[PDB]
Amino acid sequence: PKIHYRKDYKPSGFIINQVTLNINIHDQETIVRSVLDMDISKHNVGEDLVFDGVGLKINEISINNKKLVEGEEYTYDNEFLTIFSKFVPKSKFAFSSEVIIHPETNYALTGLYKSKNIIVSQCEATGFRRITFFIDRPDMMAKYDVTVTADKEKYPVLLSNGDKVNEFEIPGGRHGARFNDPPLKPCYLFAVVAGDLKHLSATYITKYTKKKVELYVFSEEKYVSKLQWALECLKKSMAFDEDYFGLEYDLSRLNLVAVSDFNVGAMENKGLNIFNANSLLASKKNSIDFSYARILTVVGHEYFHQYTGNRVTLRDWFQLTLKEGLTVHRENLFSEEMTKTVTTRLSHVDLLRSVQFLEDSSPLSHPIRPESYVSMENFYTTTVYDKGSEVMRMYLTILGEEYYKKGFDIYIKKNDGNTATCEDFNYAMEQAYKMKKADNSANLNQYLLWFSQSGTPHVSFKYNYDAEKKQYSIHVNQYTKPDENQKEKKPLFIPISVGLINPENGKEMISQTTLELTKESDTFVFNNIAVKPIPSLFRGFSAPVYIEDQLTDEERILLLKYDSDAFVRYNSCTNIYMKQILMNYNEFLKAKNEKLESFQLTPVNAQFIDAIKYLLEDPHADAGFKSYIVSLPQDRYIINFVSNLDTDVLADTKEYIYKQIGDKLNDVYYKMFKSLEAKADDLTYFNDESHVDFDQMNMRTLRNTLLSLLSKAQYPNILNEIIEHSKSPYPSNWLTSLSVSAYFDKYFELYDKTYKLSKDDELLLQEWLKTVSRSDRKDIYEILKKLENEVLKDSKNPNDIRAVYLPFTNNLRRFHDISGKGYKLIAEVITKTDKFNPMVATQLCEPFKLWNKLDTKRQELMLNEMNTMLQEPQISNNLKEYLLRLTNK
Ligand SMILES: CC(C)(C)C(=O)N[C@@H](C(=O)NO)c1ccc(-c2cc(F)c(F)c(F)c2)cc1
Ligand SMILES: [Mg+2]
Ligand SMILES: [Zn+2]
Repeated sequence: PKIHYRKDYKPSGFIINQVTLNINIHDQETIVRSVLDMDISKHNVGEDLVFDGVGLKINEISINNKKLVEGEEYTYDNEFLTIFSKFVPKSKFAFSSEVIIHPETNYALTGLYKSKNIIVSQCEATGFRRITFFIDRPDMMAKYDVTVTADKEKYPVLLSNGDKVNEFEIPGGRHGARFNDPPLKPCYLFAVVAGDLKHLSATYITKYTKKKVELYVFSEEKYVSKLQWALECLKKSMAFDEDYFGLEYDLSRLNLVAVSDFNVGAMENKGLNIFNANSLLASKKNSIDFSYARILTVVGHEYFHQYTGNRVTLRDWFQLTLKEGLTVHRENLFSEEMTKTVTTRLSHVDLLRSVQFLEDSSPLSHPIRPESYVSMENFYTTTVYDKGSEVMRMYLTILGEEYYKKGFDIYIKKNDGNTATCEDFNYAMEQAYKMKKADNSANLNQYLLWFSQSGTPHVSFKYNYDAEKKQYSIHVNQYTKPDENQKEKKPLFIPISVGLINPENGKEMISQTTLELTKESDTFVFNNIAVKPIPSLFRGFSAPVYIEDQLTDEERILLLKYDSDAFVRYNSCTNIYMKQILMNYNEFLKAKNEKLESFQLTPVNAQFIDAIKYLLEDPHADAGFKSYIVSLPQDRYIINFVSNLDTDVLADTKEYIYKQIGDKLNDVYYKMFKSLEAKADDLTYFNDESHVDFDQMNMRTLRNTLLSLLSKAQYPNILNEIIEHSKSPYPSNWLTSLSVSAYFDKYFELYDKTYKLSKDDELLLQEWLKTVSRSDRKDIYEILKKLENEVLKDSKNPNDIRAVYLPFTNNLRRFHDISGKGYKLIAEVITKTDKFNPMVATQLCEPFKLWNKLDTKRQELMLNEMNTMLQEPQISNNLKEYLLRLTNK
């Protein structure tokens, strides 16, 4: 198994200047003819000409129109085509080939494949070589001239990159289209689509040069009514890159296409963005609320790639975070501007500190720019993407908006049309840094450690206040735990956005201030501080770190009530919860270990419960923020703080804490649940797909969160509310009615009701599956078996498989059943899936990522299932590599 090392990058000895493709689609085969106009580079040392080509059936290959003979002049081993140097020309030459591929049986959804009745490609990262021979790496930039032919009745819509320059009829009911794309691109941005597509379209006029851009959004005919929000999001995206970054679109046309079968969310193929249907299609009748932010972010994300990925592209795959981290950052700026709700930023922090922190403390831990890889399909991680985004966002925190924009524009102007590396970006940011600090001596060399060093830093604090001197000190320390990537961790450049709150009146005591911590520790002193403050630390979550604020719960409560920063308020609440959770966990653990007949639990802080009531009852407070404060921290966030975590003991801890708070606040919950109804469920704009109200959706989030808390608690007659809720027109509401009914004898009645509502929309049925999957049911194993037999069957649709199984894996009490049966079940599904889609099989491994964090029995149970998977004769390269790394082999 070949391991690629970042330090080993060398340019190719060859050049590919022009690609000319003919893709002839038939029912039982697709014939691909390719002419590559090639040259010898300055790096050439007379080596063999080696192409990537995977699973290709050779009809013929030729050099300069002379047929090549297998054995004597070339060998093919189903992975590499080797042409021995003596037969390779020494100047400009043409290589051509004709191969047969089979998209119809291509269930791995990489290269060219059939999704329902759409033919579609996915070439990132190294899928182009599954379509035809190539030197399949992003620094091999070429021009593309692509002709697609197909049966006209089945595939009336033909798309590829660039301009459609010809359309023509073909004998036998076929029909062709030629696309010429003169600008250079890497092959992973190639795409082709064929199908009976229906569309919505609009014309966009760019801000500055007033270019007319045609916008098309496509789906299968059945779901053409679900395309409108995507189109609006695209317009929004274009406007944002114009307004914030001063960047306009450069092509005449942009196509977005939804397909039912897709490994991930979407792909940024130049002029032809291809989407998982669940990340493009929605309507208010047939989608839950979450779809609207999802489509906004994914449409935005692929649009922002047009600059950060497509126009400035990657030298090599080790630079992945340079396009992914930066594009997620651009997408997050966009989404925060469009939603105007503080929960948007909170939700990204929530995701980072739960999923990515777990990854960063697991045996899979890697820096955002790794030093090596075996499987590229395993490289697309929350670390590379979301920690990557936070590292890109820190530049903005450090520079401030004006100098950030200057630096970003330096980066684009300098590297537009070329490949780039993480260093090129840091260099651009550094120029701005020099300007901001006003001396050419300032530099960001230390900042590069954010790209190379793995692990989450820990930042802790001590405070001192001299009342007579009016002098306040914040002493700060940073620490990263050694891991397999660095024995010795170095101090990072950590920007700490801070405020100082006067606890007597809640006012700000200093102006906007960002502490630049560049050492292992430092002491920051503030003069003319009139009274002892409460520090508001890492406002906006200003660095991706473990914050150890060393504040009392009294101080945290004061911040939660009166601080100006949504993240610090939410974090203060989070920290109060975590202290409570750790304390009760240990009390429950000791009672278990010592087999106590009786014991005491520390109650939840009453002043904390009082503050929650206060915020909940404040008519001016944010609905989304409210739903965060009544929710305990995610299980995967909690596990970062506990060794040998016993999941049962944690389930008992959560239970006690929720019951403590509900025993005091349920009447408040109920009252709010009722009074929120009118605005939350307002139907005024239900038939206007262009009208999306994120505040109103947050109000429904709060109601559905409250209803969940009231149902678990068996609040008097809450079942009445549940039943009425099931009649709501909003799927967020009537699907919530299914999951909260788990605690009642009406569960299977709502099961059937909601199934009948969901079954005729592919995506809605997937949301139904998720709802069932995450239901808090004692008979959840029997229910999963029912889904398998009645609904899922032998679907190879990744959306179906992920919907049935992943939410169940977050069932703390049941997935982690001490028999190991949940581990057994998921491993069976992974092995089954790995036979046809190794990438999705590896995604289904996610629950095992925390295996060495659990109590020793469950470690052993998980490890056994992983070793059983590893011993499957037919295990994919993807899955083997992943489990080998995960189990420290
Ligand atoms: C949901 C997110 C936004 C994280 C997503 O869909 N990411 C894709 C992306 O960044 N789009 O711009 C994405 C796209 C392709 C791949 C990808 C990588 C491979 F190696 C494959 F084989 C493949 F099929 C897809 C992974 C993630
Ligand atoms: Mg289907
Ligand atoms: Zn991306």
